[PDB]
Amino acid sequence: MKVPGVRVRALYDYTGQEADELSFKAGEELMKISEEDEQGWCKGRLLTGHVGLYPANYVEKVGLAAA
Amino acid sequence: TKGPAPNPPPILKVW
Repeated sequence: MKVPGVRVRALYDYTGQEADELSFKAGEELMKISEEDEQGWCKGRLLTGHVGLYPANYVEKVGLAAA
Repeated sequence: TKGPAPNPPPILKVW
């Protein structure tokens, strides 16, 4: 266990930027699996096992309080 | 990066 899925929720309903990106719904939950890029792009997996890039700038965690 | 993202974000920031 080194990089578990990071649970995030989208603040709006968007569908990638090209055909290689993931599609999420407003309030849907996704699990990031890779790191963020210079364009705020993050690679992850949806709960359905779908893989691709998702706009990190359009989502936030839904884990615990900020502290 | 792979491709030029939808970025910058749309809203929910400045409050």
